[PDB]
Amino acid sequence: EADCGLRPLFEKKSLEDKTERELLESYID
Amino acid sequence: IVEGSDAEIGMSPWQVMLFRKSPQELLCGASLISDRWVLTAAHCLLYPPWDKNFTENDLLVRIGKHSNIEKISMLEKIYIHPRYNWRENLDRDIALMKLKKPVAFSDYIHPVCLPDRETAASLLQAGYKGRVTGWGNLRETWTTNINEIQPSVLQVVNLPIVERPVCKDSTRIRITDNMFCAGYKPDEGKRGDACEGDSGGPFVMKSPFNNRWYQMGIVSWGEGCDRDGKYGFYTHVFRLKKWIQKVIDQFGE
Ligand SMILES: *[C@@H]1O[C@H](CO)[C@@H](O)[C@H](O)[C@H]1NC(C)=O
Ligand code: NA
Ligand code: NA
Repeated sequence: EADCGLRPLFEKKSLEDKTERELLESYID
Repeated sequence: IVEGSDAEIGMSPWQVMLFRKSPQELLCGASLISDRWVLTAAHCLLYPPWDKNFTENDLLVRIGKHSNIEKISMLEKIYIHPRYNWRENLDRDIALMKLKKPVAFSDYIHPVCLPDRETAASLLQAGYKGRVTGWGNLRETWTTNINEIQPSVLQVVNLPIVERPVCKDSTRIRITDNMFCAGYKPDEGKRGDACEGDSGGPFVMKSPFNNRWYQMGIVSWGEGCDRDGKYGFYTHVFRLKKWIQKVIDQFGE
C-alpha cells in the first residue's frame, strides 16, 4: 500500500478536514 | 459538483484533471493511484456515440491543483476495460492511464488507496457516505452567464450510497453489479451531485479501520445533475480490481 490514502496536510499532521467526521458518523450510526 | 463546497488545501491530493492537449480543454476528472498510474472512466476516453476516441497523444493530465503547486504530465498509454459496454449502459466504465514518467509526491500530490475485499464489504452499504470531488459544473444550467457555473476552486460533496432497489427504480437504464448509485433522496432535504466535467473523478471513503482514504467509485453517469428522485451512478472499483491489477501487473514493470 505504501503511504496511500494518508494525506500530508491532514492524517499525517493529525488534522481533520471540515467534513470527514460526517463520513465516519454515517458508518457508525 | 452541484451543492458542494470549496475544497480545503490538500484535501484531495490524489485529484487529477484530464485535458485535451492542444487546443486546451478540460475533459474529465481522474485520480492518482501510484506514482505512474491514473484511474478514470472509460467513457472519458472512448465514447463513439459522441465521436470520442482519444489516444495517449491527444491528452495531458494536471495534478496537485487547488485553485508551482501544480504538475502537468504526458501519458504513455491508455487501457480501457475490454468488456466496457459503451453501446448499452456504460457497464464496466473504467480506464487506466499510465504517465510518461513517474510523478514526485508532495503535500498536494499523493495517491489514494484501492479497496480490498474487506473494506469494500464493510463500507459499501446503503446510507454510508462517500465523497466526490471535481472541477465540473456547479449546476446543470446557467441563469446569468456561462462562467457562474464554473468553479474557481476544486469542489467537494459528501453523498450517501443508495439502496439498490431505489437506484434501479430511479432509471430505465439496466443497471449492473458493476454500478452503484449515491445521493440524497427528495425527502432527506440535503442535496448534491456530480455534473458536467466531473465524470471520471473519484468517489472516496475514509476507512474506520486504518484511517486511509479508499477510492470506491468513479463518477460514471447520471440524468441531469442534482435532480429530485435521480441519483449519480458510479463504477464499482473493487468489483473491477482484478482487471486494474492485471493491467498494472502486465504493463507496469
Ligand atoms: C477507436 O475506434 C474504436 C471505436 O469503437 C475503438 O474501440 C478503438 O479503441 C479505436 N480504434 C482502433 C483501431 O483501435
Ligand atoms: Na453501520
Ligand atoms: Na438527486
